[PDB]
Amino acid sequence: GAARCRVAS
Amino acid sequence: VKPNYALKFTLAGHTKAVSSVKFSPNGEWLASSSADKLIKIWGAYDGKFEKTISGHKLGISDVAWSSDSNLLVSASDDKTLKIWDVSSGKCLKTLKGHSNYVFCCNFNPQSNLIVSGSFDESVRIWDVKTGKCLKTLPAHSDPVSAVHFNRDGSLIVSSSYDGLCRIWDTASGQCLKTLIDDDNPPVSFVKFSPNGKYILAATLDNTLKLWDYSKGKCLKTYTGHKNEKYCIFANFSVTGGKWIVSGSEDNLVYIWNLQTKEIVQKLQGHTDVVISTACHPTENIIASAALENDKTIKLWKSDC
Repeated sequence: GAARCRVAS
Repeated sequence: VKPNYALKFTLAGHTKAVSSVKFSPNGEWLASSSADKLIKIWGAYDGKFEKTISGHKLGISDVAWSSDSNLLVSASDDKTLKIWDVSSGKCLKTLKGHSNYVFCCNFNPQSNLIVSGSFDESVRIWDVKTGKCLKTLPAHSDPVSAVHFNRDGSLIVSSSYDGLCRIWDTASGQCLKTLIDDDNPPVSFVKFSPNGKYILAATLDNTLKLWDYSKGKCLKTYTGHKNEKYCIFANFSVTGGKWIVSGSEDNLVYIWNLQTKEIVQKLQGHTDVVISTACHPTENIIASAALENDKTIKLWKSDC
């Protein structure tokens, strides 16, 4: 994936 | 006066979520980056697929054009940035030195520098010609969500999940200003206004704010959309009426009147979070792009 397409964990 | 943006094209081809779309300064192209590790180039006016640019080993969160429309820079989970020649598709330089995901990037107007922000909490300034890192700013205490040069390149604005926006002197790397606001919710996006006097900042409390960073005063707020989770791009639309444009986590594009802050249009048709929007430099055209359940780019056109 890509960081921008994920939520903060 | 309200716009009448209508869907004209849907651009398929990315195999994972889009991360961002940007129009080339000369208006000819749209560049898209995706979690699928690829950049794609499209005709800005007809959506015609033009080419695929590859080489990053992990997904890409951001992509930006040089002022002459000839180069791109991309920011990837593989901890590098890449500088690409658009006409040939070749990777001209790989920018190494971040220790975690690179999240955001931008050229300065001169296009001899690149600014980047990363999960490693740093902002880096890179020499375009050599690909070398000129400066590492300990900019923030959490991931850097956005970085943008001002209109003459003397300033950089950065935003972070630490709740801060910071203005930096490009030449020295020194911090000129820290903007804090309320209880400092994560700042998910920032950019300068076209005249350089303001910054538009998104926070993960469903809010956009127009700031005179020069005085530290919030001039406008834009609300009614959903933004609690993702770093969604916002824009100034200046080709017709003066709008603010943003994606939203309810799958819509929102358009606000800049002065009155009223919503003037909501663009429906994406089937997932609209992670990214861009405004065409000369025509009333919006590009929008969405996450995993959609993976498409849409081009919308308006009479004003």
